[PDB]
Amino acid sequence: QGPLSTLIEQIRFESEGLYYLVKSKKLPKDHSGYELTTVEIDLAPCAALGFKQTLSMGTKTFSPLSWFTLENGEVQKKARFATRYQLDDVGKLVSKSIKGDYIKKPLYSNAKNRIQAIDITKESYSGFQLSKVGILEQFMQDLKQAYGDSVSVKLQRIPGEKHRFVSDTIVKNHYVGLFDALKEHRLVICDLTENQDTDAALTLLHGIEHLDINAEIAEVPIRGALNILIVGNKDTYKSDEEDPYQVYRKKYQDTVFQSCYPERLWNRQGQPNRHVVEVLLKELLIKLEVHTRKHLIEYPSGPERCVYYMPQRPKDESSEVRDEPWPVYASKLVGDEWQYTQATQEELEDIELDLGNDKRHVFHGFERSPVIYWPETGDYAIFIDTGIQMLPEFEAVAERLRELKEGRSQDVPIALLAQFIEENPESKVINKLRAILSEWDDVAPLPFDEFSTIAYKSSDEKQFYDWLREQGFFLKTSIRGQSEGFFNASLGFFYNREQGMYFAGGKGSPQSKIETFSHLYLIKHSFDALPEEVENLFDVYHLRHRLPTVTPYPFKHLREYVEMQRFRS
DNA sequence: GTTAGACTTTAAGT
DNA sequence: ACTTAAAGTCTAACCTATAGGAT
DNA sequence: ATCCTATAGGA
Ligand SMILES: [Mg+2]
Repeated sequence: QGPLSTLIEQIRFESEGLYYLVKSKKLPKDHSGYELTTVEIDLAPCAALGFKQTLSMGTKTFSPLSWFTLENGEVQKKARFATRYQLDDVGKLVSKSIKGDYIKKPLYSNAKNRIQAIDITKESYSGFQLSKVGILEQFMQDLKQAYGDSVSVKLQRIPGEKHRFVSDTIVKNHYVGLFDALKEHRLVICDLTENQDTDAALTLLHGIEHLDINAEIAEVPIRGALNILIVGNKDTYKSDEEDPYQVYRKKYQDTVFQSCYPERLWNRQGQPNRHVVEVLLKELLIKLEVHTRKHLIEYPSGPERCVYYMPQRPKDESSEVRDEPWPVYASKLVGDEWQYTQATQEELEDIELDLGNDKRHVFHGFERSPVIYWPETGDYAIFIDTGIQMLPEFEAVAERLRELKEGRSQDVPIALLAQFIEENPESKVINKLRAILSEWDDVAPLPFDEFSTIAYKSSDEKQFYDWLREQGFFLKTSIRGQSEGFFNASLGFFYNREQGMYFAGGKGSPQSKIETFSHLYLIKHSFDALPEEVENLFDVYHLRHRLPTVTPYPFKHLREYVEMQRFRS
């Protein structure tokens, strides 16, 4: 049919939401109890697809409230009621207490513990069973063991037509072209913080230099050139006249600006973080494309006669649910350039009727969605995140992994290794077998760990592991194969122009440790036949960094236009 | 004010 | 007491070995 | 025969 998705075809802490204890951490000194990190499996309504049910996987930390207990024995007022859940011994079959001090809040104010989605790192079923896909696999198998096929949940696959994969070579070429485009423009870094003792400017310059891009450090920001400012945190300053950010950015209006904190330029291990450099550079490129109203790299072709509208949220107060008409900014492709203007009241009066039923994605609220419109016929196109998560085919991956664990449970006899050495004298795997047999002793068999010097890469190694498999010793196998395709719906650009629906994801090969699910996007329309060039609007690989994108390319350009207006009007 | 996208905790609406 | 949207946190943004097809 | 370029399994 196509890729898998959380949309539903047919319909353990024991409450609303099925918690699966994943991780436990011990508290610091002078405290008792364990912090819990948990995964929730729940069935929820859909906002974007006709109230058809959806699956939801979500981290729900549980902490002890003895952490919050004061020195005098009193307990802090932060949510001191109505939340009582605790664990017993095993991660399932637990209990609570209506006056229990073990709550759903984290250890701190708004700390967000997070859990991986898929883990097949050493293709270990134990590491797999501690990720969201693994928890969902456990959920399905527990439901199956509990009820037979009487109670079953069937994720609705997506009708798939145009599944445009992307390789690491294509994205690598896209970014070498991108940074080649940046080579034409002057780039400046300036550190403006108080008592510049952190030397973050040197680290950022050295990070840029390894992408072969020239940058020069100066004392103060320079007009005309692309600027990077290391300024302190936003809340460090109290007055907007003394904050270097936005005084240097309202002093100069027609100048491209990117700014950074010091702390962001280093990782946990102390080496430079080289991703920050790339994101800064490509974001400056996008802002420059916005600012000169052209394209510095070849974007695809947009649909003809289309217009892209996008609101912006004021810096004002309640109007309770932003009911007051926001400014709305429009973008059009005209010849060799783009036009960005503000949408007048007459245009939006026409639009709110021509868009009609689907007006309320552009108006009435926060997060007002950009929408394409067509002057010629009043047909339009809306791109909305549906809340649907799309999953790699978990049941097959777990079916493979359980058999891998069963195979590695046995120890290979010396007799089989001797037979394999005798019967295949020209294979390259023999030398490692002879060495590991000489290191071993002829009485006891070899466990799997001493095979760790032998990998499932070469063709003779593949033959060796298949030959071990025919004897019942299923040591290693193939899981992330493109030809066999279990880890799709997490890879590459997808497209269904009959229904506009799409998603993005990883590039090239799946990773053993992937921790986010892609989201399916819906293009609501009044069309009978959607324009073909809606394919082209987001076959671009640098909005999301080094990845396929879920939002059309003119929308980000319009948004970086809008954000550039805070210091002009 | 690394960013987009996904994601989780908190706060406002009911 | 429950709901849902708004506010805010946070992690990846791969890497290298092997076979195969082309020249 | 040899060098590049997909395939995907380890760090
Ligand atoms: Mg920004």
